[PDB]
Amino acid sequence: DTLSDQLRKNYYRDLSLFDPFYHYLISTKLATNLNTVRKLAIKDNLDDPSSDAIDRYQKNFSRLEESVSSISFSKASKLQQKYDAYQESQK
Amino acid sequence: IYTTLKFESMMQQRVIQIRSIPEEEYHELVSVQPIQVSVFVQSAAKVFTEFEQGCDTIGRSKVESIYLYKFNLLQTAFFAMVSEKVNDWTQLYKDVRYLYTENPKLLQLMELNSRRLDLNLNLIKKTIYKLVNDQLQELKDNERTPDWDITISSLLPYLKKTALPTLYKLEDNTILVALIRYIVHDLVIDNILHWRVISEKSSENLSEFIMLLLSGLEIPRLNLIETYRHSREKLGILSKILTAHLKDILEMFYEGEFFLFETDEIVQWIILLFADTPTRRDCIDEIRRVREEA
Amino acid sequence: MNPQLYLCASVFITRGDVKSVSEIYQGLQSDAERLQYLKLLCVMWPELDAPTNISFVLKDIELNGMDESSVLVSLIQEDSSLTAISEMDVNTISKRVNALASYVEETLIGFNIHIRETHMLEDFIRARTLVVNSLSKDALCSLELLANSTSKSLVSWLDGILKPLDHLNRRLDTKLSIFQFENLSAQDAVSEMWKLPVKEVSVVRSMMKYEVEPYLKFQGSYTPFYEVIFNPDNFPLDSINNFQIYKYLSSQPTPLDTKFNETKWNILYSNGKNLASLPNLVFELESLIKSFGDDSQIFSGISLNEWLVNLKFMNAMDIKDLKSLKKLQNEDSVVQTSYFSIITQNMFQGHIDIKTVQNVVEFITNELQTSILLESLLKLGKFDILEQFVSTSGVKIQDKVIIQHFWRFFNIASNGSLSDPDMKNANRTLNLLSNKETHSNLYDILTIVDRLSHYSLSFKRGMPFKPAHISEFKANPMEIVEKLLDLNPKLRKNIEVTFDILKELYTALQVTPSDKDFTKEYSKLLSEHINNLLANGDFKFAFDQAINLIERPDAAEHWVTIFQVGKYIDPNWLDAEIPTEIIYLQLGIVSKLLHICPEKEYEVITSQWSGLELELSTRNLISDKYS
Repeated sequence: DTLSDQLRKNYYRDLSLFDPFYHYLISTKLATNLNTVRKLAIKDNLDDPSSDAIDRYQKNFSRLEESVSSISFSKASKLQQKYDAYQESQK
Repeated sequence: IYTTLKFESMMQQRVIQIRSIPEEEYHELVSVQPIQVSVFVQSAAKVFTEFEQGCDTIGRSKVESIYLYKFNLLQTAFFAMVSEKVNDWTQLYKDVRYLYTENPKLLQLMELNSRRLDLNLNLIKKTIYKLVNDQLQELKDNERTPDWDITISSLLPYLKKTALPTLYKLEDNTILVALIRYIVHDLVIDNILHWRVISEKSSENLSEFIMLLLSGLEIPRLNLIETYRHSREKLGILSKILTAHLKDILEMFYEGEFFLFETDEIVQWIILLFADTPTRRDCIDEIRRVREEA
Repeated sequence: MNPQLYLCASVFITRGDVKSVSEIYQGLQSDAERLQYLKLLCVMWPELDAPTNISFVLKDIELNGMDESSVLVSLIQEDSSLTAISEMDVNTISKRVNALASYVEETLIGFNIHIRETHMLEDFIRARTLVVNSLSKDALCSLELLANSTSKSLVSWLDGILKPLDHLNRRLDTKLSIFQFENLSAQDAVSEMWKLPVKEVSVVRSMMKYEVEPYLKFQGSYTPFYEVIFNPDNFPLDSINNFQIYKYLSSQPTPLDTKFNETKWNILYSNGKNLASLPNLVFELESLIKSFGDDSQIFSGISLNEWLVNLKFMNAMDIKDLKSLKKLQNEDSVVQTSYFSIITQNMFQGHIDIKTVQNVVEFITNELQTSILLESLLKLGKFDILEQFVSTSGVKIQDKVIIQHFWRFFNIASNGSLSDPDMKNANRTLNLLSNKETHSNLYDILTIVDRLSHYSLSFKRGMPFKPAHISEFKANPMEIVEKLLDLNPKLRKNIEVTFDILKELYTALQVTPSDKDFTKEYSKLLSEHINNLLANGDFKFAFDQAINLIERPDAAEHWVTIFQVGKYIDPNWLDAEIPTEIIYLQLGIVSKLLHICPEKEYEVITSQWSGLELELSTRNLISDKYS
């Protein structure tokens, strides 16, 4: 809960500081951090099958994962559209 | 209460003088007339002269009512003390008769003294009364084996070396007659008459005893007094009654030998010693009857 | 770096692509390009990724001679998403590079870290550790990277900062970051460590070993320890736990600073009074004092050895602190004499050996101290040890002290018997006198009081006669003999024994008799026997003694007792009549009394004589009923 709130606070702060490239990097970095927490929760449930670490993970991070996935997709799509428009202008 | 004031206080001046009669006067003897008195007797004359002397300081009339109380009391006071200071009461008695010879006003003093003597006589009588019945009592319990000791160690030595030599010191031959008479009449013979019986054997025991009594009651200076010889003759006759068979007994009566025996006494002496027979009868009625005719 | 390569690299870095980021790093030809790349890697690598994934920067660089252009070409070929990032106009590429470079530099400045070209890997590991710790709050989050470093500076930082902070955070459930802890003052950091939930020796030992000692060793100063922890305010010495923590900290071999020993002393000297409020205090003080070493300057002019000697006597002085012990040196000679006399009296209580005396000699006016020692042995009835000590040392007790202790034992004694413990102690006390003849009367007092204890004697009705009461009869010793005659019927005929008791009483009480032969006292004694015999029906023996009394030079003073014999009437006589024999005896004594009595009494004495003579004249001396 403390880690989810600190990740959420840092993420929305860093998104508010500012080309879609910056927000693409910030969302990619957070997606990698969330993947490390996911892997840790999976490992804990493998080491102790009675652990609720996967359920705690889903409860605390699911909305943040969805938000990051949506922003990462949007910014990756805007990066590609700017590039395709640039290529057609050069042609 | 003024007169009372002085009378008790001069009572003090003579008493101081009496305590002051020098102590060595009650032990030393002076020659005086013949009697010998102690050195203090003559000094003593002054104290009772001095009581009359002290009376002048308000005389009689002012003194008449207690004088006899006060005089007799002083005579009594002096008398008591000198007994403890003058050891030998017989030495003591002689001094006191001599003082009330010198001044015949010491009335109580002679009463005290004569009674002092009566006592000393009774002391002599009591000690002697005890021994005689007891020896006689001793004879009484063991006819067969009398203890002659009662007589031997105490009674006669008392008389010869104690009782009698004491009586010589007092010098008054009328009185010795009263003492010898006491032992013979009131002591020895009377108890003897009052036994239930005088056993045939007891009489000889008794015969050994009395004679021993005569031996110690012989006072040669008195062969001159009538009852002294009558007592000794009588006792001499009493032992003789005690050891004879009946025939010698009537023989005596007729001989006047019962001069010192009442018919009452003669028959009673007959009644006590021998058993009832005409023999005792002819003799007894003979004595009372020859005594009857006389 | 090439602007296009720097932008492509930032995408692989943020993706945690270990392969692409390691290949780009090995392709960098200049230290300036590597510095720019390591700044980017430090800030943009995902904080939660495994520290081992960036460990390739710690490997030696194999200069494979790949040109930046060839690496850029392959990366754009493999990932078409990089085309929109790297193939823009020059102004857009410069804007992207400047925005990213500003963000990276602002982030590093926010931690007060500058990565230097001369120390690039060391400063990178420190920077990366602060960046990761800002998120995770784990102070050991980069331990795997630090363990692979040969830098002594990083090892000292791990041991002095990271390990202390990790232990502090785990102990207090605090989440203090490395950057926050490094920006604390050394006093504030030690103050945070000194926050203990429970102050026990075990907890303090763990905090000292894993937090404070490594931190102060890294800071290069122990001053924060004495200022914040080891001071009089934290060590009131008012509890066993506080005292044991003080003992434990006082034994730490670091720090070797004079300020440590001063502060250790200031705690003990200021707060040591509270120690009076431990199995053996003297042993704990002895162990602590031995741990200073032999440095006399600390001890206000008393040597270590002198403190150790003085500590042995703290219990005998009833002194429980070093400051009160030092204060005794400033006390006056009378107070010092009193304390030294208490020491010797306390040390010599119970059974003692010669070593106990030798310890007092090693500790050491000596004459006054020895007097208090001897007075304490006397006080406690230790006569066997006193006799042994006096015979061996040649020391004499003052006769005044001996006489004072004699009266103390004599006045406490329950009865006069020499079997009584206090009468034994009084007798033993007199045997210490150097001159028995000068005090003969004290032995006479012991002797007569023992003799009196063999008789029935009471001081007052229902109060037993004590030895102490004999002094009350000094004005009239005859009153003891009067009480003896009343209470002991066997004494009434034993004039020799009561006269011997009277002579012993006069001797013991220092009463002067009338003459050398006790003439008046014997006449009075004989008078008291006659009075007691008449009161008990023994007319014979009363009369025999009244004949002895009447022949005495002073018999006139006793005329009343002689007159009482002359008027005596026994209510048990037959018909209540005087026996005739007794009348002659009473006449007997009354007219001897007429020769010596006061002239004023002649009438009364003569009236008794005439009454007895008249009574005698009424008796039939031949048949005397009353003989």
